[PDB]
Amino acid sequence: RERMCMKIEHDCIFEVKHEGKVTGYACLVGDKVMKPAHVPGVIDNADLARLSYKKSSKYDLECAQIPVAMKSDASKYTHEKPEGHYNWHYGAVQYTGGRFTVPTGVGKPGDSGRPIFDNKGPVVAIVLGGANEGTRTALSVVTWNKDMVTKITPEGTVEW
Amino acid sequence: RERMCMKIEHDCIFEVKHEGKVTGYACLVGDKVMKPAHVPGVIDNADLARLSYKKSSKYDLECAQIPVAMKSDASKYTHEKPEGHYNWHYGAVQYTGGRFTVPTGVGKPGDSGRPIFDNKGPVVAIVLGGANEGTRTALSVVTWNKDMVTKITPEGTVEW
Amino acid sequence: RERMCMKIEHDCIFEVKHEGKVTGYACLVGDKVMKPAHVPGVIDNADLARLSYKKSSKYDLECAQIPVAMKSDASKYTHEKPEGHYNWHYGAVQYTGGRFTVPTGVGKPGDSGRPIFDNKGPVVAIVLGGANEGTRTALSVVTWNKDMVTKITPEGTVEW
Repeated sequence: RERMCMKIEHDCIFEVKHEGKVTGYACLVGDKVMKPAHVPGVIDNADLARLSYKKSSKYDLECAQIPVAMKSDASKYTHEKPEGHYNWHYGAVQYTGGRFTVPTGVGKPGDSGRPIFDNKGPVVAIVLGGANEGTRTALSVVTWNKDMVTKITPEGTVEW
Repeated sequence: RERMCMKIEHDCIFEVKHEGKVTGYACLVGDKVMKPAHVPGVIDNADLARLSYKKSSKYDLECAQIPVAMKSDASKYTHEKPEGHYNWHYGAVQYTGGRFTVPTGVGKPGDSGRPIFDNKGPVVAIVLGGANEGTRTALSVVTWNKDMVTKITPEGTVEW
Repeated sequence: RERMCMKIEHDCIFEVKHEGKVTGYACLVGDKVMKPAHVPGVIDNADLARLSYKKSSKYDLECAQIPVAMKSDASKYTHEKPEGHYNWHYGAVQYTGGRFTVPTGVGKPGDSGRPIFDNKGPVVAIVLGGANEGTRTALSVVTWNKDMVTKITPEGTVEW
């Protein structure tokens, strides 16, 4: 379950810096580069911080377009999502009923920006923060239609 | 052929930066530090960018004088040059008739600033850009007399 | 490397005294006796301090002519100097490019007047003081043409 995943984040993860102290993460998906605008900071690369950004606080997301040099270094993606096992940086996640789950407390504050996958390779979606549960946690993810983006935010959460 | 060369560039090569993106290279020869002024940028060191520079666009070169701290870290050099085999960062180069040669396409744009040697150790000269040939390439080098510097530029070249 | 050198300075070295305290050295070369006039003092011999002296502070040197008694006790000398290994009182010195070198700090203040040799026997030249380097030191020597004497003094030195 880890033998397919591990190569990907080495290709596709930058993170953010503010005052020489990492806090968030950043991804590069498809054609547009991604940042969850909740955390303050600057990306840890020389040039592409010089870029245009389009912000709406209604979703708390942020994109820009990748310049043509490292454009061929992003993952694949789709919208087809039957229920079943899926995977991430700290194990395997289950999903059904419009509800994502993983057991208790294996995520921390200071950890936004973690993409989540399938088995057969494309990237799926992207996490925000957590919510108390008793046993198996609630998530906070933004995702896609065939055509549109959408937030879902269940009750009783904390914004990481 | 590489067992004598490899230690040298680790001692004697800095390169240039502009917007956190390397493009050229820089050498330190004898008493005066060298830069081919074709490429824009700043050297990748703290202090010696604070230096005086003397520019003539007639040659497209640039020098300054090395401050006394790391003055004993430059190579040796001479002007005596019979025809025969010589060497560089990507192999062995042949020279005769005032004409330098190496086979096809093993050099790229974004590669100015590569010094070239002899067998017995001193540095010889310094490259600028390329020219199409069919099989074995033409070069673009500036070099030395007993007393003077000189450019040679054969027909049908591209300034790297 | 020391098996040829050692007999020579016993034949050819007097030193200077001032207030019963040695500070410099003195040589006897060819036809004219030599003293670097930087240091004050008197030579440590009875008679030849009674001699004529010709001084120019432009070079900071001093000569006189040897009286005929111990005239046959001076070394040999020449001006032919290809680059290569040479030798002195504290080891072996390297020379090229008009630049003499030896590694760090094996010379002190209070040490002017040390002649330097070849392999095959004649004396070559004569030292003045030092200069900081990082690793392998800079020298301060006066030397000869076919016909003329000449000083060379690189930047950032201290007169021993």
